Amino acid sequence: MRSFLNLNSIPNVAAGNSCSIKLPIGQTYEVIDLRYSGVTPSQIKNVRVELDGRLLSTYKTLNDLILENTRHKRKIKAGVVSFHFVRPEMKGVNVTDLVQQRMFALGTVGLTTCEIKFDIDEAAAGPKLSAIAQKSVGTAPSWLTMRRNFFKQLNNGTTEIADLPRPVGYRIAAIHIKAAGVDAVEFQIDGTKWRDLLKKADNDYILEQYGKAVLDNTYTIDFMLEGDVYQSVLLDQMIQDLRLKIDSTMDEQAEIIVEYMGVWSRNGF
Amino acid sequence: MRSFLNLNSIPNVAAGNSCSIKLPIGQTYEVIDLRYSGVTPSQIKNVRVELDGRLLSTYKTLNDLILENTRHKRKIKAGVVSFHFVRPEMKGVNVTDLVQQRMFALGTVGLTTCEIKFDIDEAAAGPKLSAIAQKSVGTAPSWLTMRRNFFKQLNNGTTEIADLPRPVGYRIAAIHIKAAGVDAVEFQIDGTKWRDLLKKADNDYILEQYGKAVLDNTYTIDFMLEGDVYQSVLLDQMIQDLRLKIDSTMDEQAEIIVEYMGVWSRNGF
Amino acid sequence: MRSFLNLNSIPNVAAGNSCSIKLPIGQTYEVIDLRYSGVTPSQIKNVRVELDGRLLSTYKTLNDLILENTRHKRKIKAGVVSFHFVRPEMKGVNVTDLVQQRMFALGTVGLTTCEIKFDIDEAAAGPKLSAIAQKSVGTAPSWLTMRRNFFKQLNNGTTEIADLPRPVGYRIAAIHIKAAGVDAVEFQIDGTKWRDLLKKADNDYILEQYGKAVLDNTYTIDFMLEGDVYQSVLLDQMIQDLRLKIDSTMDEQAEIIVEYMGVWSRNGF
Amino acid sequence: MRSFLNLNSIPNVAAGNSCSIKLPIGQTYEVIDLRYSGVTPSQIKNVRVELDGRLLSTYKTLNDLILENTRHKRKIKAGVVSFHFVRPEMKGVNVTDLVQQRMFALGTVGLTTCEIKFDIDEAAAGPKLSAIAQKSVGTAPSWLTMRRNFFKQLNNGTTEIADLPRPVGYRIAAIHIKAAGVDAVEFQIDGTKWRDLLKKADNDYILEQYGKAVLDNTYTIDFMLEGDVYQSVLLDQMIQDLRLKIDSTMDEQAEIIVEYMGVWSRNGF
Amino acid sequence: TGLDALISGWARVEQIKAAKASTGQGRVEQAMTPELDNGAAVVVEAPKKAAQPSETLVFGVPQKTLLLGFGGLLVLGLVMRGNK
Ligand SMILES: [Ca+2]
Ligand SMILES: [Ca+2]
Ligand SMILES: [Ca+2]
Ligand SMILES: [Ca+2]
Repeated sequence: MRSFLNLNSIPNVAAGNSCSIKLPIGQTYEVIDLRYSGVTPSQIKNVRVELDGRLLSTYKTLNDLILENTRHKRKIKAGVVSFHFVRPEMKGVNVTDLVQQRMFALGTVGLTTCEIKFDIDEAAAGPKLSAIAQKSVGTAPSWLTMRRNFFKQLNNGTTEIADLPRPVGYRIAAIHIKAAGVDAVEFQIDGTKWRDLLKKADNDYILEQYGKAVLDNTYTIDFMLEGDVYQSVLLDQMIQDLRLKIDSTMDEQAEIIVEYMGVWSRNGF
Repeated sequence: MRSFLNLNSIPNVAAGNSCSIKLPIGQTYEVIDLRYSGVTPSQIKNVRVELDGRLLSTYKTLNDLILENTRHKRKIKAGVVSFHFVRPEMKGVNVTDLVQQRMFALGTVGLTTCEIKFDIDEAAAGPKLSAIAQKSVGTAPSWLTMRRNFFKQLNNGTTEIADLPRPVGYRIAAIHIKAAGVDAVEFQIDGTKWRDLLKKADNDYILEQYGKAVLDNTYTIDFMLEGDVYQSVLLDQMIQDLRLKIDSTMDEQAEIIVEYMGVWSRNGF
Repeated sequence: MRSFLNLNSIPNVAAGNSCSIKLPIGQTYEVIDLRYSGVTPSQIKNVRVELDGRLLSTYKTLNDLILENTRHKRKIKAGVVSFHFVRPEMKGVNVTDLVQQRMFALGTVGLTTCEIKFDIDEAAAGPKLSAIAQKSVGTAPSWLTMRRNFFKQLNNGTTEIADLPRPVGYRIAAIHIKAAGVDAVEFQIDGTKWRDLLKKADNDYILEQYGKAVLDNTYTIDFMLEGDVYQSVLLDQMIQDLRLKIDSTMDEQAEIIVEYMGVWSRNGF
Repeated sequence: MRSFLNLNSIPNVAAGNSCSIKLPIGQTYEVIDLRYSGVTPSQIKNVRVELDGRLLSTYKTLNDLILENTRHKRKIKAGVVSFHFVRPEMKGVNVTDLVQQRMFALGTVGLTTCEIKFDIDEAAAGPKLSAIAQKSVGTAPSWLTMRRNFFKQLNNGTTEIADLPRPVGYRIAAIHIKAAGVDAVEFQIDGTKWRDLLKKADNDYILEQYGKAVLDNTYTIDFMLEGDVYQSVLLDQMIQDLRLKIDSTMDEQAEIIVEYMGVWSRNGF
Repeated sequence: TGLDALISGWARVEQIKAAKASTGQGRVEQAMTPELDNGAAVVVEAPKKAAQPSETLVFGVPQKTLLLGFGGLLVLGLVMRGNK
């Protein structure tokens, strides 16, 4: 049996304020529903999920969490944005789908602090935020999704990005290139071309082919289209080159979103 | 291989008549498609599914079966209403999804009588009813869904309902509060608040979050949102209090729908 | 990890030409995305999937592949048509859904040639065709879907079709009767009526009930509505009669589509 | 002994058409003589040399190939333009001149496709194109010249270009800045000024000093003036900065031509 | 990998072509080469070398086999002492 709780009131919710959603340790957080009003998702900046003071996932703005959910075609409702720790799209290969999905839940056992920090923009009309938690029996943090942010310059022509962090033992579920002039992209590991120079229209067709929604000004490289976690990129301690070849038409700075995965460690990624 | 059969003609289908769909014993009924015309679903009153003369499920009107299917977002077609014994939304935890769904099928092995009784309203224009059966190999009644009806008065303020039947060994898949002025509800067992006083808007958001459709003038407490049967309420004998705290804005009589579950017994619930 | 490749250029793509998509042997083809322009799907005639020179699946026109995907409610996009070897609708009974779906993938190991032949109509404006392959680790052809074409005269009254090929050990996933005046159909094997004389409206209701889309001027007999492969017709060597009783209202020529299934053999069906 | 062959007829040569020169695999192509009439070199746009579908060299228009040959003072004839794969200006340091020149020949051994694609402008009077091949014994693609296109904006003052691709192990034979207002340029690698801020008149004098022809509105940085391949820029991995400092007098967009060199790879630049 | 060491290979590749060009038989060898769009490629990774596992096993079995030899030679040597 799960428990649906109305989280404690968020302290000091005001424009230009730096607030935090301190989660009580002991149980497992499958989903966290954040209700907002008097402020836009884009006005909720620097969203950071911290476990024991360390960064797990990061969102430039709350709007990126809305887009993250939209991509998987999850239920979107105005005035509310959810933190899906449990991945509903997961499919089991040697275990049940339920086990593969729940395996991403935010367990807090052994944790000292679990926080969701963020900054409220100064322009916020009259910010009002509350949270509800869908919890289950306590478990260690274990397998978690770690959304990381990276900024790189794209040229009009061909740009290559090979300096992406490769935490050993971790995996890569997907890579999202946020740019308005990306025509095609190619992904390779150690010379091996896992993703040919696929045109945007072709890449976007495959995405939609798997029930995903194409995000505006974004080139998504989904490594878990089938929902199989074993299809994701395994950051082998032996990989020599993890490269991305981007064919752009504009000269801009792209925001590269990398969805990492791995067993959370107090001294890990 | 499944068998699709055109059930025998329904005897004496006329306005103000009391008809019955007598099902032949021997096989398993996964789904029963009831075609209707010259009458409204609301004009088909007191629908009862009886096994060996004992009540299994009850519907005030056929419209409640339409709403039951609508809630799970099942295919709805005008002029037809199906009895989904097999639950398509079921997900397996230690077994396949298919096994978990088919486990709810209406097996008839060992049964003496299987009937679907109902009364045709007197105002019925020109009632016309036929049925089709989607069957499979015979099995005992076994695990079945037992829809029960309850009527309780609601105040304008807080109303508590703790006298709901607690058949030992059985489970509760969901509870539907049919009232027009319900603001928030709280569910607890032995003091433990499994469902905080959740506002309707918040409860309805979680429901939709799991692919469910919100029913008009209804507050649904789904204990199987994930499709996992083991998330449902286990009516354990040692349970001392099963309470419902309803915050209404109107003074009316609510129809409480309780979806029970358990292994069908000749001498059980 | 899967590999997305931009297949080699299709040789001699012109109106009235006979082209072929020669697939490199070694790996497994889960899906093949064919992009087209300057030509209609109906202008791409006689589509044949050949393994080692032998016919596997056949499509009168590329439009039949579009309808095949539409029926399962797969993502349809103008200018592109995919060859879904892996069946996304498959559900596992004693294995995971993923295993049951991937089991239909087009493995090429041990093959000498893998081709997708077709003829470009003479009326084609300015045909332009390219293909992308979603591949995975190599496997033998193994379990494959074998789409077969049959043409039979349908009378106004009752017609019976019992001369359908019954390759031993193979299965039948579905049968599609392409005619404009079919009222009802009945399916039986050895006298046993597995599908009663079901009216089109009733048959189409069951189809939609399982997330399928009803095709125009088509009577589909889906033997895998649940996604369970073991619900399909198993062509046992002992079967004496495999009959279809069609109740039509028109005198016309029907195109009977039969979706066979079985372990591919160089000297088999 | 070499073989001079009249290549097969070029398919569909017409205004606004997209044609291709498909080269038969097996031997080595030293030179390809393309005869044209009823169309201008500038009317033959987007010329691409592709090996196995991958881009090798690119020309905005056929006129750029004419200028490429003119620069080296190669025989230029109206109505014909040659593709010099073998570099006649090469001089051997530890091998004969002949070996150093022939080393650039287009070997096709191991290749699946060798193509020279291009688009015929719509304004083309009455395009007529044919090709002749000067071939020799087959060899792998091996060492090839890879002409790449880049577009960068220039200011009136100083413009710095440090984002030029630096494929590891590859070399740079020359860099051509196509702009009308370039006064002087400076080239440096890791702070080291290999080419001082040389005035156009001074740079052009050195070029002519080595038998080269100065191209209009172009600032050429020839790294192989002596014909010695080892004088070219070696794109060593440890290189941290490859910069170009352009002193312009106009605010325009320049077309930067970079002549790369390296052993052709299925998965390389 | 060494760029200059590769370039030498490409320079030395031209020398062996020149060896064929000098003789009439080199020209007749190239006569059978045609031009078509039909190729049979096979591009794949290949493993190299193996040390330790075969050794450890092929050191265990002969050492025991030798030890049995010494035991046989010892008993033959010891029996000759008994015959003194
Ligand atoms: Ca976890
Ligand atoms: Ca049952
Ligand atoms: Ca297969
Ligand atoms: Ca070469």
